[PDB]
Amino acid sequence: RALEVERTVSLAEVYAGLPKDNGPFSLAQEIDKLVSQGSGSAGSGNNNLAFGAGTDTKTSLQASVSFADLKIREDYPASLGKIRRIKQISVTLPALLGPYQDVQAILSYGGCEALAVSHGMNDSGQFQLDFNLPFEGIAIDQGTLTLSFPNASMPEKGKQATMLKTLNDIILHIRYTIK
Amino acid sequence: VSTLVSVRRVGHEDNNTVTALPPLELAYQPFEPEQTALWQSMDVLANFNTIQRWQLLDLKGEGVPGILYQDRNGWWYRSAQRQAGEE
Repeated sequence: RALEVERTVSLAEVYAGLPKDNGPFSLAQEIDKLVSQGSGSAGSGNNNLAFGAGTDTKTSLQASVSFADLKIREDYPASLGKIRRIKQISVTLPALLGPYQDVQAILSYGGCEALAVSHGMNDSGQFQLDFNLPFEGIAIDQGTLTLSFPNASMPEKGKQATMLKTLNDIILHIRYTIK
Repeated sequence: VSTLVSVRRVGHEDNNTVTALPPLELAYQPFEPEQTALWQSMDVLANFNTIQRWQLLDLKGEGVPGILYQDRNGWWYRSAQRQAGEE
């Protein structure tokens, strides 16, 4: 009684394809800029790459993306269904980790609102992903979805400061329905 | 392998002597891997792994193996090239 659709979002492709005056940038060349120095920003709005503002997240590199700027609602005609809700989001960090290495990353949204990345290879949060209540209420055209890498500052000498410099992309595997 | 290392033309006189030319002698590149075996660190191949989806093979033809990582959506390649530095 639904139309189950998968969508892939490459965040380096999204950040490079921002309009001018919205600050397009390379994700691979602006992560090791922000990791090397203390703080900074990359782009503006919700498609920005910066550090966390609050306490205990000052050393956390947050790569945020907007949902309406992805324009997922244009992938299919509106005649199929005007309701388009997220079913499941998984993260892939391509070629980053070995077989015995780990990444710490939190994929949140502004319970079932956050997600911890561990291996980054079609990685959901869960130890077993069963479709047998993840993400009821989340529309594809509103909100922002950020990914926080803790300890990602090299002047504070955190782990994953050297590891995030060898980062190629950030891939999000959004699954959604068209009911 | 047997390698032909010396060719010589010899004539024999009837008074039991030898008329000989100086020999054409040939030398071959040796395989002495017990002495010349050198170990070198390989930091070029960072995060290469046969447990994950990496491969030493050559796409693009080109005769020298590259490094291919393949996800289910995109493929990442490292073509072999020339160091401009020293040798």
